Amino acid sequence: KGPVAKRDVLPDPIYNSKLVSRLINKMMIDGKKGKSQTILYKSFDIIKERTGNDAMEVFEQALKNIMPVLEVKARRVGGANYQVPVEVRPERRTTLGLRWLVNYARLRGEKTMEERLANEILDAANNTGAAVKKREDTHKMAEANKAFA
Amino acid sequence: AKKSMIAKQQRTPKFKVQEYTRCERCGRPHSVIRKFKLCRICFRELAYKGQIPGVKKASW
Amino acid sequence: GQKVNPVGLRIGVIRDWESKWYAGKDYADFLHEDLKIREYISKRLSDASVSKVEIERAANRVNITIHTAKPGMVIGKGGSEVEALRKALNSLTGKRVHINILEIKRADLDAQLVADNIARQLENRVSFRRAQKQQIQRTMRAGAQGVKTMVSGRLGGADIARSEYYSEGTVPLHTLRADIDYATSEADTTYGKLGVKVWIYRGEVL
RNA sequence: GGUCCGGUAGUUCAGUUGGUUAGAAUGCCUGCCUGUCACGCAGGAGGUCGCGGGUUCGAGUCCCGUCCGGACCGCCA
RNA sequence: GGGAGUACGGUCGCAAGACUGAAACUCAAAGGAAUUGACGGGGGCCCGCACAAGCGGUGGAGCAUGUGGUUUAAUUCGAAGCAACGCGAAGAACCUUACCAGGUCUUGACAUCCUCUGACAAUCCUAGAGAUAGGACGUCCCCUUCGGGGGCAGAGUGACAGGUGGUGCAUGGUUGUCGUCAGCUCGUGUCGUGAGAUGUUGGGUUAAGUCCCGCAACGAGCGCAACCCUUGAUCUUAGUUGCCAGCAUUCAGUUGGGCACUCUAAGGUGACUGCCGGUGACAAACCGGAGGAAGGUGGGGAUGACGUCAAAUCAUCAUGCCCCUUAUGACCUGGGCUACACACGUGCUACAAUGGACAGAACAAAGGGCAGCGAAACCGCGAGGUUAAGCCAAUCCCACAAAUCUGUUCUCAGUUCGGAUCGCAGUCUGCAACUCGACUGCGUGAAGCUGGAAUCGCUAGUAAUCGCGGAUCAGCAUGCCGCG
Repeated sequence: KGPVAKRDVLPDPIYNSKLVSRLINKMMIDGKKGKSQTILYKSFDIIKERTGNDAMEVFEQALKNIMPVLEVKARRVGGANYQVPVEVRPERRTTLGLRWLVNYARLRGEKTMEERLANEILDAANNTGAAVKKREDTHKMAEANKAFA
Repeated sequence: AKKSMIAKQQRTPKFKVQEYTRCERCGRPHSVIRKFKLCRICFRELAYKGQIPGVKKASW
Repeated sequence: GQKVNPVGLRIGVIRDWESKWYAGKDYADFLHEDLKIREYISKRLSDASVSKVEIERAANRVNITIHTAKPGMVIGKGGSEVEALRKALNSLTGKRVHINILEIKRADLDAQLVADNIARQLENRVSFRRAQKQQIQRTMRAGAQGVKTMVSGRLGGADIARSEYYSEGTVPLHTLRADIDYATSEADTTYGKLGVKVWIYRGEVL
């Protein structure tokens, strides 16, 4: 017991734009180094071709469109199993958004991983992703059960 | 029936395969160590008692 | 189950192997040879009490020292029996042997001799209370820092075995800096088998 | 003795009408839960239709007869 | 104490019932108050991958292994919730092996003695698994004032020997478990009468009965921590079978040189809330900094208290009973311990394009090696075969690490996935590969397209994946142990 938190895999400290930050480090939650970073770079590029503008710009726009603010937790009080919504801490927010990004990136089912993640970047920059769908799902269900607190 | 078979162990059989190893201090046929020709329980007894001039209890 | 043996734990860090020699590619038969020679002295000199024996293999000619104080009669007019036992040893080991005897002062606080003693009056049918109690007071009169004695088996009550102990002073088995000396002896009586264990704490080692 | 009813998984009832599919609880078996047992949770099989005969491409279910039970009636002197 | 405020009989009552009130029979207790424990779907605090937060799994499939059930001549025994079930067994073709079928023997597989021959069996032919039958050196040593003794067997005999023949509920010696939990107790003294209490409770604090302050307790012990090992940073010593820095020369430190550096391994130095600031009564501590390789027991290991499970082990040991010597004791061969309608567990491998195939490029640690490791080279497609160098090893060998990265191809399917099971031909080992070993080249190619109810492990070099050693060992490892 006792809340702890820790840094992991942060890039070089000075002049850390997020594009060089995730160019040299960051995200990489696919497995091991090697066939996790190469593929991420390829996905990142196949969207500069698709939309001729900044890859990291549309990437954090996609992340922003994925960003939730409400998440519900269950409770044992009462024999009806009520569920209570709470505000999401920002670290939980970013890791959970990135988690859904990667899981329906591998779930969305195209012929290969780089175009899968590329189409996921496009479909999260625009609001037509499965992750955007479930984001609004938990948002509206939290708004539905928000009466409890 | 234990001790007829250890007599079978020292006196030689007819083929080079049949020399199954044994520990003669305590006659277990299983789990002897070639470095000492000695099996587990009677190894551990004299090991804690002091012999086998270089054995110490490991910790790393 | 039980503890580990204190002296088995302390082998090599505080304790000697009492087999200080080295063999390589002859380790095996050398080793079982130290076992049967120890057996020979153990059941030959059981009358005059022996605790431990150190074996040296200088130039493969075996060399022996034997401890404890009651073999002061072995050293004495029994130089003849010293020679005879040594002739039997060279009869057993091929390459000959040379033996020495070391007197022990305060033989009361040596674990092997204590355990052999308790086994002896347990065979002689004194009560285990009396045996343990006079022995423990004798050791801590001798100057031991702390002594705990064990007994287990059919302690008169043949229908159910149990265990009994008495101890005072300090017996820090958990401290490895401590000097401990452990014995076990097996007292045989008409009731079956009676187990004796004893260990002695004799101050720490700086 | 006459008339009318029904005869279905081990048990109890649907299907028996739809001539053209044999089902539902319970029981039983296996797995899960429990310290164990019971509850509770996942899975699964079974009958081939009281019997015999006849019609039809095809009868559980149509039509006779046999057997088993049940209901009703067996009255006037 | 029940029987029982029941039966009977009276007395009231409208009635329900009320009052009065036995016995037979039966039990050896029932009770009151208090103590210590345990428990509570009682309360107050605290911890532990205990749950949460996640990650990867099992059960869905095949295969390996253990177990149950069934069967057999026997499927040798023991293990049974955690805390039995890749468990003894760190390796079953005979052996192991105990079990079964058959063929055998009886002072005996074997030990101590007795009495004789006295040194003795070996070795090859005949039937032949034992073992018998006859020959061949065949029963032949050493000390011996050479009389006779000793060793070292043979023959014969009687005391005896042998029991994995049961009993962990007779046992010793062992081991797991709660639990690495912070508890467990004692001397002396008080209080109660006694059971017992106080110490060990209260306030605060800690990983901790850790510590501080209180307090009829004062102390002490087993505990806890430290002391040990290893891993982290550095100094000195010593530079070869290691290192290559400045040098010169090579295919390569290879050499010529040299311990500089790495490293080796000894001796050391270092971390102790040490210091600062703050909180806290100033106490104990707590919080944050500076330093520091390391900071609050740095990490990990070893280390298992009193006890609990009448836990297990009569398979190391041993009174106790029982087994016989015309057998529960020996010998031998063959079989069995590997069976198979099913179930359970633990593992391995897959279901695929974060992939598969093909080519290339690399980068570890830790061990082992003499009836052993066995180099290079040659042969063979390959398992391997042949002559063989070196190494008892910081020289030599095992020994080409894999995952990884770069490129080409495959193009989403039961597939260039997956390899199950089979047929054929071989390799090694071993007297021997059928029951019943492993490996190779072939051909064939299974189910399986992420798995119900459920359920498990895991707080960072961890999980998850990747290979590599060792033991056991003729040959056999998906298991175990350890390494990066």
